[PDB]
Amino acid sequence: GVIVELIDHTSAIAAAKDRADLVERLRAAKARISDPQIRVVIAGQLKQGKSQLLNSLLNIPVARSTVLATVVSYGEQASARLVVARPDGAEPELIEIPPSEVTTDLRRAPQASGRQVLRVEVTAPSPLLKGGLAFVDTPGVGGHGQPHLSATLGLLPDADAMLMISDTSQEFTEPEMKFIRQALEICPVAAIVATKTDLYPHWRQIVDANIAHLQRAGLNVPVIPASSVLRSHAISLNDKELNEESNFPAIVKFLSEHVLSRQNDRIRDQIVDEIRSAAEHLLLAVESELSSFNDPGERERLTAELERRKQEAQDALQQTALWQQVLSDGIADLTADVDHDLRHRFRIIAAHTEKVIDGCDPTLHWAEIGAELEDAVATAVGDNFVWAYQRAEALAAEVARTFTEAGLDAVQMPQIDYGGVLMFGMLTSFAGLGMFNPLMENRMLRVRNEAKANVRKFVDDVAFVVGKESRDRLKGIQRQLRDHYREIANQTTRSLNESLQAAIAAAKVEEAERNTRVKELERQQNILKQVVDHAAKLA
Repeated sequence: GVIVELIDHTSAIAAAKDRADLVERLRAAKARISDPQIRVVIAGQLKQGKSQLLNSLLNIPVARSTVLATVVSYGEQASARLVVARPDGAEPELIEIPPSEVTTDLRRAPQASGRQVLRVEVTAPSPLLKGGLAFVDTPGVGGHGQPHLSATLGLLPDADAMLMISDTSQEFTEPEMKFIRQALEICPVAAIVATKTDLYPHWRQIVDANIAHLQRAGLNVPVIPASSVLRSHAISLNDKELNEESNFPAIVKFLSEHVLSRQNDRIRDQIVDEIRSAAEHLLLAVESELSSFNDPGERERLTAELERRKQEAQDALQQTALWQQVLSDGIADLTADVDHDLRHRFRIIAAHTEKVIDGCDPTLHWAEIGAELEDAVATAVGDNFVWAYQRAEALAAEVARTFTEAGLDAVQMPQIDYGGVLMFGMLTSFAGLGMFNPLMENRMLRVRNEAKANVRKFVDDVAFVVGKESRDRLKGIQRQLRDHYREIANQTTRSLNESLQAAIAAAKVEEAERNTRVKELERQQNILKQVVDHAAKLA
């Protein structure tokens, strides 16, 4: 549309002036708006009907039972790739894979060569996904041998929305409620889908009750009833009649009005700012040369200024640069603080459990004791992760201000006279739910004491496991932010060095060909300004 033409124009200008850095930047911006990747996470516990919901939604059997996070996005032809982790927070690796593989256990897909597979990304030719919606199927959780529901939080920082699937067999359990509040801390745009309305006749009150609950508990989430079963019948008989009846259109409007529409506005704004910034980088050299022509007596101040801003832009690429110091020290600090937070939470949990143990015959309540512990530990991991996420955002925010405070992105004339692979995946704590089940005054003492001891290592082992991922995660964040600002510093360094020589080369021209040169600089200047002002307000 207008933006494409705008991008098109600007890019053309950047290429004739040999600004290869701006063209690629504009190439990335253009790529962002056609493949927006608007990720919507489909969450919820075991047996609630999530996968059937996704299949009924997209009309395609790509979804499945699943053991690995699966991202479904638009592609004319079916295709699939594995997102494979690299050590020490390095950028994950994409590995194409034949579609026949998605059906079974890529957790240890041979192509992965023993590395941890974070997720699978597959394509599907569903008219629903063309606009840029991408659905993240989550593995089975809440069951024996499965992750806790809070493990789903690891998918949300990179998500734009969440659909919380909760079936209508009974009202919300406490774990569902704690998870919803935690999820909203990271991903505010969310909705509850009350599934299986077709199977349970009293489904109605439960939705209202749950709805009550949220308001009473302060959780702002809309509830959308639905039946995947009716939808499936609907495809078959070509009956719209059933579709209003399935209430699936209600799911789409929320996806349209609260997810797709909200995010599209946000994508256009960042791309217009990208166009404006690129144009202004080009304008700097144009107006610097103009000043050198039209105002010869200020060449000293013009060049002295430009030289200063260039060095500062170059020093910003230094190990010692304040923004990089703040970043490096902040990540190191946050890493230690996050581990400290977790172990504080776990210690509180372990202490409670040990008291519980000394209060009964652990051998007569071991299943319930184990269950409470696994839930408490997994929830603490969730609370720790949310806290860590909030602190990382605050740190990232501080580094941006620090960068900005140095004028390392400023390209106005002096007045005189992440496109890489994301690292999001499931959280990890314990091997699985229901899997911690380890081996008169004397019997009781021996038994009670051993359980606790078993409990404290279990708690310690998880802290160990969680801490490594926390560490590599922060390293990944450090890498992404560093790459971002070194790129900007290089562009700014570049734009300032062109402006400097352009001002020098203009002072060597003679009277005969200055006026000819200026006129074309004003034509050029006017064009960028038209572009800048012209696209600045399509905000």
